Amino acid sequence: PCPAPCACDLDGGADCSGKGLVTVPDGLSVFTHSLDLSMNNITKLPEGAFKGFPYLEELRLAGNDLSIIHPMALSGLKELKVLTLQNNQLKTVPSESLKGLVSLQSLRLDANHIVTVPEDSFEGLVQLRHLWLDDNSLTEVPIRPLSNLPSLQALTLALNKISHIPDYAFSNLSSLVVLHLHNNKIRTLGPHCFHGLDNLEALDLNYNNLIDFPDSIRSLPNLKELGFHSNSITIIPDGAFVKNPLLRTIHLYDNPLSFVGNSAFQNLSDLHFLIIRGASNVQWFPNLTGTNNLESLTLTGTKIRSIPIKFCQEQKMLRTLDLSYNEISALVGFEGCSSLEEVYLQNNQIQEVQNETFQGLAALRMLDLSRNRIHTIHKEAFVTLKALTNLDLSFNDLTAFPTAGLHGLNQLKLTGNPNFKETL
Amino acid sequence: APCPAPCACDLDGGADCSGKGLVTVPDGLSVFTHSLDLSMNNITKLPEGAFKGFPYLEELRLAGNDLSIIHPMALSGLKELKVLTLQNNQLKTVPSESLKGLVSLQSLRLDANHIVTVPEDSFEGLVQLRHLWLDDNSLTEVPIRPLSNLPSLQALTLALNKISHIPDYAFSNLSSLVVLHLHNNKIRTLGPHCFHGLDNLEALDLNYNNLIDFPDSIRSLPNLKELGFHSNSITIIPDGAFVKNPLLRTIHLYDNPLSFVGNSAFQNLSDLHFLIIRGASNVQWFPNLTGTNNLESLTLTGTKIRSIPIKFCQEQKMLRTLDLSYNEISALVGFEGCSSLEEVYLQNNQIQEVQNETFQGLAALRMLDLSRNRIHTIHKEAFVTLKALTNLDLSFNDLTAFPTAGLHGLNQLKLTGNPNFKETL
Ligand SMILES: *[C@@H]1O[C@H](CO)[C@@H](O)[C@H](O)[C@H]1NC(C)=O
Ligand SMILES: *[C@@H]1O[C@H](CO)[C@@H](O)[C@H](O)[C@H]1NC(C)=O
Repeated sequence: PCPAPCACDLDGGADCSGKGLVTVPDGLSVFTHSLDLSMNNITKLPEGAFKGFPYLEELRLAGNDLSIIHPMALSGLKELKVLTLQNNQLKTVPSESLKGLVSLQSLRLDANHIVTVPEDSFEGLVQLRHLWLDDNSLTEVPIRPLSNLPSLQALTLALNKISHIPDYAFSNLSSLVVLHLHNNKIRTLGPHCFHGLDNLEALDLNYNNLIDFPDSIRSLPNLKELGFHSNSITIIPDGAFVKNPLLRTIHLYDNPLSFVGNSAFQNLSDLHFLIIRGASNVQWFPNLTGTNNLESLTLTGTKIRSIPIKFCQEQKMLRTLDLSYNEISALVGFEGCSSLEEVYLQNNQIQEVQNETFQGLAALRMLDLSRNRIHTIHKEAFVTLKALTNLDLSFNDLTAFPTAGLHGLNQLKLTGNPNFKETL
Repeated sequence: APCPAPCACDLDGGADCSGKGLVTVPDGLSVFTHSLDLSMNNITKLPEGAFKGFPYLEELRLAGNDLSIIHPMALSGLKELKVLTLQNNQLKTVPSESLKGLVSLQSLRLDANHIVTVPEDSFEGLVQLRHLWLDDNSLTEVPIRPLSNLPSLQALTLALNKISHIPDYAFSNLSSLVVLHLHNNKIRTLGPHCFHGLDNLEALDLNYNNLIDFPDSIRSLPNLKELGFHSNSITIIPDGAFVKNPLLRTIHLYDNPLSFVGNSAFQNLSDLHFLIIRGASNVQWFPNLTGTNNLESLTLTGTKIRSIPIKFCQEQKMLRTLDLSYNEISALVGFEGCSSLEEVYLQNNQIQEVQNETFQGLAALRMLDLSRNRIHTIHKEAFVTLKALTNLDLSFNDLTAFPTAGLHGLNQLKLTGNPNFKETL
């Protein structure tokens, strides 16, 4: 049942993987469930080389030298649910060969040289779920080929050369939950580029060339997760997220944000993770109601001097807080947000700290106060903080080191303080 | 496609009718249904040919109904059906007549039911059958004759039943069987030839049984890879125990009242990577591991063993985790030879000191537990050389002072319960 080079398993899978083979091995069982041809030298495929396998559900050609594929090279697989073509030499989408894989739920064309997509690509695949186009030479989003995929739940166009996303490019994919555009060249988004996708919960625009805020996302009522980081965006309007009330996670960092509406982050009750970094010119804080449910907050690279009392009355969910690398000169009491396990205050201008500031925080393992100006610390401040394995006081102006308990902590960094008494 | 009201139908012909409290098969279900999930409904019984109008039905899930008995003609339609799950029902007996003609069936779940009896014609034609779940039932014997009807079976669970005796040649006709689960039975006796015929068997589970003797029957198992006999009554592991199973990789013996282990018992296994022995109260000596050099995890606990053989770390270069806790060990031979060690558990022994060279050289070693010993002295520089050490447990020993060298980068260093004089001051 199993020809020499391959190996055949319990469930009817046959691994010809990594055999240095130029052609489909002959002698394989016709009851083969799965076939793995990955990592071989197969340069080309002949007519119907898979026709003798009627039951074959999964076909892995990943990582071969395959350049072109005869239109009929797969005919006999109407039961095929998954086809992995990744890491091969394809300069184009094998449109004709994909005619009549009518059962196909997974198509990986990612990591090829693909420049062009023939207009009729993916015409019959009505069952397709996952389409991987990424890591290719794609110059534009293939509107026609994607109009044939009403079942698609997930798509990656990432790591291509795309510069612009036309209006209604995704218009026919209503089942789509996940759209990945990251690491393209995109400079321009049509106002209607995202129209039609009312099920999309996840959008990746990261590592692109964007400049305006992408208000196209107003077409996305189901949006949960949004990345726009590493772009050129200069402005986050108030009204930015108004039409996306379900957002849990926003990644905005690595943009030259010169401006952020104070209220841009208002009224997001599902928002658990908010990351803002390296916004150089942005001078100030968020309004942040009705967002009380925030889990992790990162705000760094700015001018803010301080934080409101309401902050820890209203956020009872907050676990990690990264305020580092700001201009902050002062600190409110943190007792309120009881869920705090991590607080990073380092590289600010803060001068002093009191007792109750860190009072009643049970779960806090990590506190980084390092690289500040702090000239003194009250003796009873850290008495209350357990779980604490890491306290970084290093690189301040302080002349005397507090306790306790600093006893039993795994790390206490006191380095770089001008401690006059110890020098003696 | 015509999906009826309780159901949710997909694009491939699946129909999920589960959890809607149905007492009979829904009408209006497509004739092209490939998969039908009827699980978690209230169906008590089902009539003849209920599935007759599903010519293409591949999978049928009846699990989690009240199902009591079934009309011998209820499954008549289905020659395409490859998977059938009846588990979690009231079946008092294996429905042998209902299963006649299911010629495509690869998976049969009769598990989690009340079955007392398996008729002799049971599974008569299922020559495509792969997985058979008879576990969690009332069976008092292994169904020899039904099982002879299953030349293709790769996996069998008789587990969680009342079987007390396995006669010779019981499994004799399953020559495709790779996996045999007998765990949680009452088995006190195994006929010498009870495993004859299973030459493809890679895994045997005898755990949680009544065995007084080592199971010499495994001599029928040339391809055995994994063997559990844990939680039995075996007091002794004989010489040549595994001499017919040279391919063994994993053996689990723990929770047996072992007083003695043969000198050649664990010898000559070149494929053995995992050996677990725990709670052998009267074993006084480290087993002889001559010829077994490829050990990866070794666990030897609960014994009177007072020392470790000098040859040990000379021979095991693959050893990664070593659990020696809960013995009588009073002195440590050098672990230096065991170069792959990432984890060492010595807690709850008699140990007194650790010297400079005990642990010297183990560059991969993250976890060291020396707690609950007698240790009064640790050479300074003893944990020098351990670049990977993240966990050091020195607690509940006699140390008056502690070494600091090599000890700063640790995520966890536990000193509790030692008598440190300087720090009481
Ligand atoms: C271990 O077994 C070998 C081979 O039987 C033998 O040479 C050696 O003495 C044994 N070690 C003991 C009995 O401690
Ligand atoms: C202990 O062993 C280390 C590593 O081999 C060595 O550098 C050190 O000098 C030894 N110390 C003593 C006192 O033998």
